[PDB]
Amino acid sequence: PKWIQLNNEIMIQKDGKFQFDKDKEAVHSYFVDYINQNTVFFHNLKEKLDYLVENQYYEEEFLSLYSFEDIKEVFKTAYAKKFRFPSFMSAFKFYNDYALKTNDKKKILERYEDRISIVALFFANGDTEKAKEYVNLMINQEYQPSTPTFLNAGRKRRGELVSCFLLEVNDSLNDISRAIDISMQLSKLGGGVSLNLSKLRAKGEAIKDVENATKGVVGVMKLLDNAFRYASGAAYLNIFHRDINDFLDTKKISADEDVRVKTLSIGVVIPDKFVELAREDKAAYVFYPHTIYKEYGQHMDEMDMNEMYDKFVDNPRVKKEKINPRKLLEKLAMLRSESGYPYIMFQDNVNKVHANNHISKVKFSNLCSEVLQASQVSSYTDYDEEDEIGLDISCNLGSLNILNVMEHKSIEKTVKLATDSLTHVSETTDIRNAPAVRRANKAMKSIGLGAMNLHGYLAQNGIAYESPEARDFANTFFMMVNFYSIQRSAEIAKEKGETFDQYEGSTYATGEYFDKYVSTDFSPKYEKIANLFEGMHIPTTEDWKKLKAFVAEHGMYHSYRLCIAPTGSISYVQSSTASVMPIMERIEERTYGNSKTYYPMPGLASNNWFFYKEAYDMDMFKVVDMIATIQQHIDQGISFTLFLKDTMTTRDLNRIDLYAHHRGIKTIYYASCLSCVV
Amino acid sequence: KWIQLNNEIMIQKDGKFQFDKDKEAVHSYFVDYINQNTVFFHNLKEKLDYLVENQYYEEEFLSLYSFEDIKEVFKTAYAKKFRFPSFMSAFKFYNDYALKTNDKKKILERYEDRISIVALFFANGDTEKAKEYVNLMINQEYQPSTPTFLNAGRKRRGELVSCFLLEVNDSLNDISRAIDISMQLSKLGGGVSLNLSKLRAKGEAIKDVENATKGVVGVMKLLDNAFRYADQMGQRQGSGAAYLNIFHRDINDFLDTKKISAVKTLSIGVVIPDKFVELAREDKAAYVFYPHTIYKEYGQHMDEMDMNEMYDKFVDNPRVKKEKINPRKLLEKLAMLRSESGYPYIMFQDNVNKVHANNHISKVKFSNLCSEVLQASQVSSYTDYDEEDEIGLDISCNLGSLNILNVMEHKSIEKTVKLATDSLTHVSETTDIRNAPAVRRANKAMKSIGLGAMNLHGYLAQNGIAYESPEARDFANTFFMMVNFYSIQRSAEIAKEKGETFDQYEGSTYATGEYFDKYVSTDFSPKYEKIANLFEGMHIPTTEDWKKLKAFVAEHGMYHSYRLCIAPTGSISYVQSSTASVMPIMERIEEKTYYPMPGLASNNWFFYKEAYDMDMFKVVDMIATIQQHIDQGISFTLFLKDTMTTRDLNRIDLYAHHRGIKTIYYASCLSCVV
Ligand SMILES: Cc1cn([C@H]2C[C@H](O)[C@@H](COP(=O)(O)OP(=O)(O)OP(=O)(O)O)O2)c(=O)[nH]c1=O
Ligand SMILES: Cc1cn([C@H]2C[C@H](O)[C@@H](COP(=O)(O)OP(=O)(O)OP(=O)(O)O)O2)c(=O)[nH]c1=O
Ligand SMILES: Nc1ncnc2c1ncn2[C@@H]1O[C@H](COP(=O)(O)OP(=O)(O)O)[C@@H](O)[C@H]1O
Ligand SMILES: Nc1ncnc2c1ncn2[C@@H]1O[C@H](COP(=O)(O)OP(=O)(O)O)[C@@H](O)[C@H]1O
Ligand SMILES: [Mg+2]
Ligand SMILES: [Mg+2]
Repeated sequence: PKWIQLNNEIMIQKDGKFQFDKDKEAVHSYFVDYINQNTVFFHNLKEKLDYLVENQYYEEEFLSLYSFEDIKEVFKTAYAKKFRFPSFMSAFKFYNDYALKTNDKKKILERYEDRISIVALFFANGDTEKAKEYVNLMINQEYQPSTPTFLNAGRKRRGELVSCFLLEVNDSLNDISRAIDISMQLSKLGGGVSLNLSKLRAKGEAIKDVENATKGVVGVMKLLDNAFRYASGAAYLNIFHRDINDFLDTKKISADEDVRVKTLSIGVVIPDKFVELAREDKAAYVFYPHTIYKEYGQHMDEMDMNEMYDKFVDNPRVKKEKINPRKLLEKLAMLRSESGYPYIMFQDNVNKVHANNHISKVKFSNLCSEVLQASQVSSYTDYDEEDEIGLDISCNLGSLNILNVMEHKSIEKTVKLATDSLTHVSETTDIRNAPAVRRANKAMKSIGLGAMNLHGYLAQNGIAYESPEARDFANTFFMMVNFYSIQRSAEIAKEKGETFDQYEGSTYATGEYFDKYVSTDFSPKYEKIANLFEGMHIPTTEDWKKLKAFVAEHGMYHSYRLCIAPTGSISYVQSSTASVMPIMERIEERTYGNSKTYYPMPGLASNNWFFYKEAYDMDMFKVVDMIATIQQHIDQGISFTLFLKDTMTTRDLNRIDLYAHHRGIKTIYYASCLSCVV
Repeated sequence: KWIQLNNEIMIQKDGKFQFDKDKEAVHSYFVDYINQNTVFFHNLKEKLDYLVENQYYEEEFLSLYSFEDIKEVFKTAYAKKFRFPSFMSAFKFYNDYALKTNDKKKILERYEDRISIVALFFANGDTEKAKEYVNLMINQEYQPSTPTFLNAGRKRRGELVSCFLLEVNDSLNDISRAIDISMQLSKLGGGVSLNLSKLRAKGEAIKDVENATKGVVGVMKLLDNAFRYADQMGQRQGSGAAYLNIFHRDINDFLDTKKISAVKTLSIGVVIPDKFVELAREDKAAYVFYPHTIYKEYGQHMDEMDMNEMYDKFVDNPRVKKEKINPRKLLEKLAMLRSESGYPYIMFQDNVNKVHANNHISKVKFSNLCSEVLQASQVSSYTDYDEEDEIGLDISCNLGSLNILNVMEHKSIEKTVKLATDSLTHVSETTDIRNAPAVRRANKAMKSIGLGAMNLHGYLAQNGIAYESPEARDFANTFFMMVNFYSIQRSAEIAKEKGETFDQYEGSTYATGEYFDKYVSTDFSPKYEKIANLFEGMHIPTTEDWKKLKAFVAEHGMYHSYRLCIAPTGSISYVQSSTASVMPIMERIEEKTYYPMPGLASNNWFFYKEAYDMDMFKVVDMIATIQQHIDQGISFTLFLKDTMTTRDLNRIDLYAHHRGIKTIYYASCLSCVV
């Protein structure tokens, strides 16, 4: 092939440097000589849209809200910008993973600008003017909806626009069977399911009269394992659950094969009491949760372990087991070193700053440890009896492109317009066969707006990832994202005239959420960073006082608004570095069918090679500082992968773990998440 | 000590075994042990109050009787000084049935106590019927099934039925529900058999996407883990079964999950209609079908259509997808797999439905864990969460067996079957199982019971009759004809007493009269004079009697959709001092504890011929002769010698099929035995 030959000329050194400028000709040799030759061209858009509608690719019910004169302008608004892919891989990933091919998969029916216009039309819901705003937002590459939303919007044979779910499992056979079903019902829809197993009683607990008969959390994982294989799942366990060790032992590569679940990623929920016990090397006790329920009438998973730990240890009716917390903490380091996960969640770093503890304290997370929301377990009763439908969690995700948002000075416009997009995706998803998910989506209206291209933007403006100026930039940037996200949530609250259920008891309504912003200023401390926000207003401490009073009068429409998820193949389309993380490689080498493909990180030039420092060469404690400073202005979580070298002892890894907990990190794991990325 | 007396049976003296030494061993078991470990009470009231106050017995059923009556019923049980004739007969009762204390260190319940509580539970307040129930069980004329006999009248009660049959529809919603129902029933200690014949095969379409289904095998693996999770909370009872019609495309992959060199704890059954046998006999190629392509074409499930009428049409319809296989190879494959695993249970579907009375409800499509219950069923449709489901008809097995020997000793064929039918009817009306809607609906609508029999070989050998003789079949033909006669009569008597009939009875062959064509034209009085003399003092119904019963049923209807089925007899066969079910005995003495067959002496040693020495073709003749008068099925285990080729095994299958055998397999079923 020809376009491959031009891309590989990057590695052919000329004058002592790589031929980065050879990728522009490789992507040019890709649009010519292939994809332009394989687009079944139409004479007019009307001929184009009618074929796509008559032959049943696009849904008809949403084009029916627009007059055709408007649809042509929206499509004209997309091509109006002469958009050119800067890299070969950036166009390769779109026209192979996103563009709509024909049913016989031999012709390209959709190009960029087509996907964007259809998506924009779907978002606007009939508003021709907003559909053009959505086009410009995505064609300037300021905002990028998640893969399930970007790919499946407006199509027939629709995959759900949500592809990430969190379930609560109650402690009964009835609830386990339902959780098995809901997992398959959601898995077939292309979504990832993460289940909290901490309310299930441990191995060797009682079943009514018989005293030693429960198979524990492990047995339910084997049921869930087969269920996901039939139709990527995850299971979180609180670290004080007795089965925590057997929970971790199903993921050793050397597992007994008869107990090894193979399609379940695992997560571990750790409250502060465990960190304190590990720090002082004294013996710790894990508990049989049903003895807690039998005694206190409440789920151990719903009580404050920081207040109840000593009481459980001293209650003789509570059954306990002695463990070594340092050995268990080192063990979490090895399994993460061996599988990337268990995803670690510092439970009290989430709820210290949680706005909706009146609904519930956050108890677990999703497949990549970014979604952190309240939840209430259901109780699916017998057949003839009514069930109690609680609140599960749905992940409506999307990320801004930090680079292009700064180039266009559109922090307010992009965040507020993206919020409308996520709110529309939430109101259009109506999932059946998963009742607690469905009830929670209409009641909580939670969205997850993220960001990407932090490292690419910093390296393209002469700023190092580990530098104090970088942290100073992120501190101001995400403070503005949080500002306008809250502002848009309150603006939507008055337009619609309602708030998310039980908002009256949130810290948004009581004002506690704004204590930090009305007392502390977040304008950049370095003048070099201040010059980056030229031409756009930095909200002052007086602005936050005004927003707090405005929210106090009209309320919030969303219970949760921001979360920073990983960016899968779409990061290539956006010509962006992955998520808010540092880059792993300056140039990537991938083997796609008898051909070597090279993709230098976006914007990588010979004059910024120093600034594209690879993550494995970085100080992970300084990386923790960066993620902690961003988490200050993210109400949910941030997917954080530690990039570790092989030559690190178990004391070095726990020192990084303990440090992250100290700085207030909510979630962490090392470096399956396909359904739950942007 | 009592073991030393029992083992003295095998110390041969005078050239023979010491069979009368078991009489002394059982005496040495009641003294020096169980009397030393039986909680003595001063009065019956002190006993009954302790058992009720300390929450062993339920109070709500003893509250229907005045204590003067309860004392009389208990007095009626001890009135017959009942003694176990063998050591094992009492050993199995006081270890598997008698109610021990909560700490398992003392025996709170003896025989006559268990019999009376069960009898009191059955009669539901009728003191006089409670005495009839006592006499019936203390004479050992009838024996309720293990789940009914063990758990009756207790607190923290286990279900009186422990055997279920499920239909599975072809959707994810229905598979999830079937997974749940299997676990919901297994935790209750029951065995559940699921019909998988409506599930689409591997490589069929899921809506738009082509070649995307995992087939029945993937559903078997989900059910497999489901039974392993819910094992009755530590009772080692992960007993499930899965049936597949042989014309299902996945039939080969279905059988391959049970090869030792491969899912475990899932028994399999194969439903074979006449068309498949015909194709194999004439060495013609056979076609298996993708069931969903049949559904898309004809709107009906392939499992609900007549393959003998539709086969050629299926083969010719180009919109129906088929696959060619060798039926001769598949029969040999069924022969070896049965020889190595006991199952696949084989069901000759057309031998079941030829004589089925309720084909208007459905043709029988599968069976239970041991191939005895054969009843109509209708698939449910478990829809989405916010939509209402459609509840079809599953199957429940309320089992019980009469003791053929003692029924002949008491000349009580009519009294026992009618009274046992009353007991099984009460079990059906007191079982209200939640988490299994179609099971619950069908039990109230169909009211199907399964009365069996045991001690057929033990009775024949104690009257100088060989199992393989024509006189044995002549006895079996006449005896079970009477069971079927008085069972139908009692079923019609209850229909008139209660004034109602089982749902859609009006369209059964009982109502149209076709059911009685054989009995009103052909006589079933014994042909051999030796056999006729055994029924002295008892009336053998003539063709004129059947005419009267047929007209009586036509006016009052039938209360039970199904009445008779001969299930295996588990550990309770020891308590009844009886040979297992209607099968021949496998060994004269079992092995350390030794148990000689009931009544086995040196003067009838010839008649206690061991089953592996018998001609299985003659055994088929015996089972075919009984099946004439059983409306459901008979659990039939072939007893095969090692020196039998896979071609020898197929000859037995085809013969049994020709002779009208309904179900067959080689030689677990614990939840579905009596
Ligand atoms: C969802 C799913 C179904 N199946 C099987 C199980 C059922 O036997 C069969 C029917 O599934 P259904 O749940 O009925 O699927 P559907 O109703 O969306 O589509 P259709 O119009 O074809 O009915 O497909 C799988 O094998 N894997 C799967 O992931
Ligand atoms: C039925 C059953 C349950 N379990 C486990 C799953 C659940 O986590 C736990 C609770 O089962 P449950 O369905 O709640 O049992 P129960 O309600 O009859 O009794 P209890 O009053 O104790 O709730 O037991 C098994 O491990 N094996 C089994 O067979
Ligand atoms: N970098 C690019 N990104 C996207 N499409 C491109 C690119 N370069 C060329 N094309 C495709 O080729 C067409 C124009 O071809 P070409 O002569 O290479 O470029 P231009 O006319 O912009 O100078 C565009 O309309 C588009 O379909
Ligand atoms: N074979 C047996 N079957 C049943 N009960 C027996 C048997 N042997 C002994 N018993 C029990 O042990 C008690 C003691 O028996 P024993 O005194 O020898 O005979 P009996 O009471 O008939 O004169 C009996 O009353 C009975 O409760
Ligand atoms: Mg419970
Ligand atoms: Mg369907």
